Amino acid sequence: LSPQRALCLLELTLEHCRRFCWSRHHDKAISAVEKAHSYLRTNLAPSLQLCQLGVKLLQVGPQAVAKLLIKASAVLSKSMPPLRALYESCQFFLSGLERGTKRRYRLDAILSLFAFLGGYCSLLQQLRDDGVYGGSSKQQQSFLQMYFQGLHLYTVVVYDFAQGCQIVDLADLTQLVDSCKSTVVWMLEALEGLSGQELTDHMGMTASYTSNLAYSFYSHKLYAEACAISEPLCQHLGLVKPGTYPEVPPEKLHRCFRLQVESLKKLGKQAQGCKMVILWLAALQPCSPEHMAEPVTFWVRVKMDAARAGDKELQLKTLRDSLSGWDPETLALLLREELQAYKAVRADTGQERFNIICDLLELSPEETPAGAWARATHLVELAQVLCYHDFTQQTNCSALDAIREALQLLDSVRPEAQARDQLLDDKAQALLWLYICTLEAKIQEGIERDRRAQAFLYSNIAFNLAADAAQSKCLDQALALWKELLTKGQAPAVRCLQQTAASLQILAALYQLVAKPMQALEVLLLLRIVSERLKDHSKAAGSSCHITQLLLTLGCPSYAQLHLEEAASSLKHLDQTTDTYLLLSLTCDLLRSQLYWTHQKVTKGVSLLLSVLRDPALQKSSKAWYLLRVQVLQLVAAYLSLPSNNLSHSLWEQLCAQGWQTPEIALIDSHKLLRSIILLLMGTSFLDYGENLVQKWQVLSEVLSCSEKLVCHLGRLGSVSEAKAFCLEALKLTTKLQIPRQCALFLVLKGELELARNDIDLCQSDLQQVLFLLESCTEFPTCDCSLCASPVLTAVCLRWVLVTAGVRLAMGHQAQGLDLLQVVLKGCPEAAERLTQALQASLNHKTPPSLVPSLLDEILAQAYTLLALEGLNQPSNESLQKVLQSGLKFVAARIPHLEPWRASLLLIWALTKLGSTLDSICDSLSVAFRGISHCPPSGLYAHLCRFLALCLGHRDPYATAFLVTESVSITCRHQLLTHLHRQLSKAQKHRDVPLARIQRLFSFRALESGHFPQPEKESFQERLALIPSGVTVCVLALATLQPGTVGNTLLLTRLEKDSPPVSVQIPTGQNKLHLRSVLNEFDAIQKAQKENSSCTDKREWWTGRLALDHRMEVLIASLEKSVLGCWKGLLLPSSEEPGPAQEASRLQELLQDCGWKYPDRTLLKIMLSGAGALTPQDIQALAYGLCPTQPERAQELLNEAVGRLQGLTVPSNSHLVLVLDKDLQKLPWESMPSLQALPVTRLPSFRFLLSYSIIKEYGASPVLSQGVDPRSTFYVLNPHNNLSSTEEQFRANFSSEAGWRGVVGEVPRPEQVQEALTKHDLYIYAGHGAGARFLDGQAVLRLSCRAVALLFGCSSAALAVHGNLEGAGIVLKYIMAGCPLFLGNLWDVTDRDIDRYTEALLQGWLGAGPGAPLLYYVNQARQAPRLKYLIGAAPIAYGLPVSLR
Amino acid sequence: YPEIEKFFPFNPLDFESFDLPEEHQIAHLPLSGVPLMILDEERELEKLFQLGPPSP
Repeated sequence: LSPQRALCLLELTLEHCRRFCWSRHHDKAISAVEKAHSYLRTNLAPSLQLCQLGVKLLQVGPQAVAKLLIKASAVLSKSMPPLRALYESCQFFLSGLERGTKRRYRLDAILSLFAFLGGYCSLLQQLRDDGVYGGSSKQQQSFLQMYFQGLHLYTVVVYDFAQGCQIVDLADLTQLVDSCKSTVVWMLEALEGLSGQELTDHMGMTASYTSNLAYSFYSHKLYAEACAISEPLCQHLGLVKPGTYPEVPPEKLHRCFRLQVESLKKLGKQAQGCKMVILWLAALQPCSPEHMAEPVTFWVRVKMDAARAGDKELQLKTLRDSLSGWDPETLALLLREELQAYKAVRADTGQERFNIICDLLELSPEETPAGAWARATHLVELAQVLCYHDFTQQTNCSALDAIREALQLLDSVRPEAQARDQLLDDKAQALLWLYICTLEAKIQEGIERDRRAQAFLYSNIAFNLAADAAQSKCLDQALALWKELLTKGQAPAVRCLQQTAASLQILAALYQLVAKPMQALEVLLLLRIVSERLKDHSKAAGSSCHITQLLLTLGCPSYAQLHLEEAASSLKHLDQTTDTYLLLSLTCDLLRSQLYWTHQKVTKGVSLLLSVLRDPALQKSSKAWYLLRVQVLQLVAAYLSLPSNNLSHSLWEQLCAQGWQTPEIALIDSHKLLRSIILLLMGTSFLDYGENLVQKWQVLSEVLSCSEKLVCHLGRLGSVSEAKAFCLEALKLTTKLQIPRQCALFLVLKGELELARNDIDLCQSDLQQVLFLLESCTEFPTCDCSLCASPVLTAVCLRWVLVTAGVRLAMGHQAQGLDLLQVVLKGCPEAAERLTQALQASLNHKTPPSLVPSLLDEILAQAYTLLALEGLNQPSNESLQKVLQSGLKFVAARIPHLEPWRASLLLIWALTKLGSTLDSICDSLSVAFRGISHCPPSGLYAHLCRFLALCLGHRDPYATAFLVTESVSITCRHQLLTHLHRQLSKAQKHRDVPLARIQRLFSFRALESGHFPQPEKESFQERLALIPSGVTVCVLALATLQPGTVGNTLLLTRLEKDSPPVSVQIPTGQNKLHLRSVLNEFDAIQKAQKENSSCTDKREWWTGRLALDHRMEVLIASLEKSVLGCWKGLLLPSSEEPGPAQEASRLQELLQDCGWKYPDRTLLKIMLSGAGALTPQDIQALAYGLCPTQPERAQELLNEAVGRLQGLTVPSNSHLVLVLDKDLQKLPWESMPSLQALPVTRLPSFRFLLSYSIIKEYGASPVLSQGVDPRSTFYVLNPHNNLSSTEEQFRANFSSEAGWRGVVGEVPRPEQVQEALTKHDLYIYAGHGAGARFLDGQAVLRLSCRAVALLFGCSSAALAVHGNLEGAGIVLKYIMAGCPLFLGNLWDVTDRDIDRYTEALLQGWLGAGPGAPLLYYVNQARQAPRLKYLIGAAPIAYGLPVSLR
Repeated sequence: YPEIEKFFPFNPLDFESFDLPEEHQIAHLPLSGVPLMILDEERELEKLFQLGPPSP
């Protein structure tokens, strides 16, 4: 064919090949191949051959195919006229390759394709370079499209091969490395000298191609070459600073840079990565304040990773330094973005944030009106960074100065319309942080005051300072700003809405702490609004959980259900298997348990709560989990305060098996856990550093709430010492934080606790303090300013009007106290109604079912109680049956909650009905008793047990004895339970069977299911079965018919081992001498002693002493004669010998004939065991009492019986333990004539004898088992150096004794007195009182007590009885710690006489020999001192008999 | 005529010091510090590195 014909032949041959492709035919292609074979002779011939080869390759669709591809490239290489024909041929060859995507390609095939593609590319580029190609715009575009089309196909093959590339084929990917990087070079050259639109569109695909090309290696851990692939583009794109590519999608440019920065950062090279982020932002130079965010996040990621590798010098390379020449505004925005991204990390970036804020302050020109805004914003950020870790080496500006400068700048700013939202945001945030840093200033000021050491009404009136109006106003305005920002419903358009969310969280926490709960509720509503706007369901669920918890803390449980359902709905949209979901699910379960608790569906609630308590996710180490355990423990306490009829029995067992046996224990563990959290905040690897800020103001609010619960509970139980301890701790915290409302609450609580102990002066002081604080708080019917609007302030006000009425009644005003109580009666309803309306308006609902029953119900119940106790003293038959019926109805609507008050009201009703009716009283009081048996009020439990054992007596012997047994030492029982729990805690933490056994013994709800008196009676029979041999237990108790009186009828209950409980009632209300009169005479003697010891005339002094001693001996004689009378052998031992038993049987029958109701044998068996000493008048009274109808022959028969039983012996080895009431413990019963030869000790309750037995079973009590050693004794002789008369003689005799290591003259260190109680057998204290100063009740309760305590001081073993509270004293803490025997005085004694007594006791006991009873020598030494009844009847023993070893 | 002896009265309640056990002590701690504000990543870039096939 001629040149032109050959050119046409090439076109025709290409058309023939295209025709074969048009129908994808092969036989037709073979015919065209035959036509080409006919034309075989040219330049087009190689081209036709390539097309034929492409057809053969298409037919193949392995090694030969690879060879064919290489062969095609080789011939094409020689051809590239021929090259022009080779293009059309290469297109045909590429067409075969296009249909040859078998995906089963190896680097060799890809290399062969790369060879062909490179050859085609070289020829195509040369053809495009030819002026003619460029001359035709479309023609150059066509070749340009062809090149890019080929490259797109190439990367597809590369990614297909990369997908085929596996762990083993990674080597093959490293083979394709060469062509890939070379490809990028070609692509960039293709963009040279290109028209804007053509260049930008090609730039997009160019970047896209390498992004796909680089991603493959990055997706297989091959950064080096991935970086080599993207390096040219990133450099070229970054270098061209002129924004010549405005259209090129930022989204693409991002990917390529993103890949290289990650490749370098995942391979360290943080420095290179930083430069790549600088190049990244260089490319996005004229972009929007949006696309610049991702580079900045990568900057902070490379910066934070640098710190991990010690690359501190990366922090040295800052953005302002790196981006030297950048428009100010742009650099300021970029540093804002860096500040936010630093706020996003979790690894102590305070200094970095400070650097960014300093540079932003230096860059923002204060001159411009649009620079004052940036000044103020960077200033509030500087305040945030300074209230954290103040920097005294920089700035020289204080935080409270920075924030005030910011607030002034903001007050100077004026927005237009688009920035008013940002203005409200930053203003509210500035006000919030103003409050925060004023509070930090207060904290450091208090720290300086307390540190000032050199070498509290005034404090309250000083801390008040009238500064509440200044600080609370700023939060009240921040709330309004946030509200006007977020309530419009439109989009907010603020900088970071996340910052608004965090600030709202802090504001809700702060309001909760300042005790403004309704404001916190509004803030949480706004946080829920913002949380939906941001599509963060974690925060929506948390906000709903908090709203529900805060609504349950108040009265209304109806509105809590809506928000719990909302929290669950938000929980649906979470990932699950994530700590956020686990925590919010447990929180919602807890809230539902509490909703059941308040809705009286208690068994489902306990099921839920036990499901929560047994989750291994509740114990993982994190602060939110600790807050959840706090709420769990408060709910567990709320469930332990319910009566046992509300729940099943196995439910109670599994509930108490979790480790908390009483609400007091649960609440003190809550308090302990709340403290352990603060040790974590106010200090880790910052993993839990996410919510520390909000948690720091949540933990303090929860501490104050836990303290309010732990103070209102322990004071209602009568344990006022611990209650005042927690109240003082909380008052100290609140004066530290300078919060008026919380300290007002706690001062009213302390006032009530002091009124409990009959301290009218301290109570009136606290009342005036709270009146001052409440006048401070109020901004000075339906609205009483800030008081009425707030529920906490109305609560504190009604508690004021309650404790003031209590004081006004204690001093004796009556009318004023009743008027105050009737004011509290009209106050709680209206307060609840206004809280109802306020809550409805705040949450914006309709019709809340029932009013809010918060603490207003409890204070109204206490008002009903105190108003029913005063109708007894004024029984005018009027507003007594109308104030007790209303109180009973009120307290009977809320059944499971107000239970102590219903028990009080039932007891008052019984006392009103006292004067069938006995059965009515018994059933009413049994209702009440079961109402308070689980956790008794100590003061009500005694009155309820003894009234129920007086009505029910001899008609039910065991039940009557059980009630008398539980009416003594209730507070000591509570305290022992708490102490045992603390012992278990510390013993577990340090590394017990007897501890758990004693706990079961003292438990209040270790009973079985039963009716009214049966399970109690069975547990009591077990306890009776537990008594040791040779011990008689007489429980003397005063049956009080009024709360707050003394009483006259003595309940005497005798307890032996294998004998029924013998009880008796001794009504000493007409016996001339009385028992009230005996106590009055004892008090008179003790008052006259101190009023006489001031005289200096020795003769009158000794005369007064003698008169008091005669009065005292008369009193002791009167106790035995009139107080006990005939019923005084109940304290004497029992005759082991037969004789009393047989006569007991005969007399039982014969007197039963005479008219003796309730005939019993053991009573006569113990009353005839002492017939030797029985006088005819005792027999006369006994007979005339037992058999009233036919008394004469009852006497004659009794006379015959005692005459027949004239000769007898009381048991040698025997012992009597006297369990006395709080009022009869001060009388000296151990010195009555009958009990002088008899060993006699005291114990608080009958359970303590069993506890001593249980401890003896296991050990830990060597003295009560082995014996006191004569050596091994620590003494404290005259530590205050007052008494030298003793000091000299006692010094001589003590130093004379062997093995006695003690002090004399000096106060002992607490450590050696601790070792004295612990490591010794005897602790002879000759001094002031009962140690007290160097060794107090808490220090010994914290200790084990091995030694016998011979504390020879004034009122050493006396118990102080204040008000209607039970006796308190250090002897209780000694025998609660395991002291076998505690000897001490009972009233005030003198010097040399008590020295004579002590000398006799120590010379008799010590020196007698091994196995010498001590109680024998306390009565043998009672005859040595001169005043044998005034300072001889004073020494008293507590515990079990001891003996020298 | 015996000389006058001493007489040092002691109330048994003056032994109590309202001190808690050191695991219940809060107000004596230095409650100083406001521990930063962490605003967690709104966008998790973790899932921003995938393009798969070279889609046209």
